[PDB]
Amino acid sequence: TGLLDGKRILVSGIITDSSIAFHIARVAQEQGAQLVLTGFDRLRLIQRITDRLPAKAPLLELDVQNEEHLASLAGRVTEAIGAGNKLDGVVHSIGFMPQTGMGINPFFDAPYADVSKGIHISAYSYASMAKALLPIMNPGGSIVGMDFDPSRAMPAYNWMTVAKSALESVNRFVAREAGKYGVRSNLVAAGPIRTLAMSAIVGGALGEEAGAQIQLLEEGWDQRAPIGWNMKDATPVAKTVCALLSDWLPATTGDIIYADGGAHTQLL
Repeated sequence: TGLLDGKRILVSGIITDSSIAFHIARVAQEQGAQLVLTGFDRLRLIQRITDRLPAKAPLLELDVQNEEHLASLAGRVTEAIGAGNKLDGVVHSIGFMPQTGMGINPFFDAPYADVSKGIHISAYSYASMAKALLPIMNPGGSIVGMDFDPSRAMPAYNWMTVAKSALESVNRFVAREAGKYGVRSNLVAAGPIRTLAMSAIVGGALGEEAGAQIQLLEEGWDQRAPIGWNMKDATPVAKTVCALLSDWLPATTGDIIYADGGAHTQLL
């Protein structure tokens, strides 16, 4: 039976059925986890999407930029899972960068307000979610966030790369706080995944140069990866998250696990 059996896990970041978060939730549920889901803004759409998951699960609202949503999140979760119960797991699968700081726009022409909003949502929110939810987490529990390796610069990704560099630093401090509760904190640095958003870029929505750049990155990724890399398949990364959520990596924290086919270990 299941890898996450009898675990209570909060999963953020579902927006479509091609969301990495969607697959994380699916696999987790397939593995016996009992879930609490969170969503931003488009709650009617999200509710419809999440009905396509294997099992029923409460959907709660969370705009990570809303100080009231965060302050109330713990109480609202406890209500959904029942009093006298706590969370074993939390999944941060949230990211955003205005098109001004990421894509076709030059690196220098991103105005700070846009940059700041992206860091807020993509990095700081990892800390604020942890603050909100640690008091209602069990020992042995696990917090997991989604990363994209920012240790080297690349075209297009631009300020989102900077946000991921920030998020990695954030995760190391959150581990310090999380350790006090017997709770681990880690990032999964995933390889490129064809989300709906990504698929549109590949199809030319951000121009032919941008479409060409993403296509070079993907082809080179699969080449470099010793076991290959399938941009269309989010399942291997979801399993990696489930692994970190499980009891089978109990000594790992403040750390980054790479679900990228080994590509980052190879120059070419």
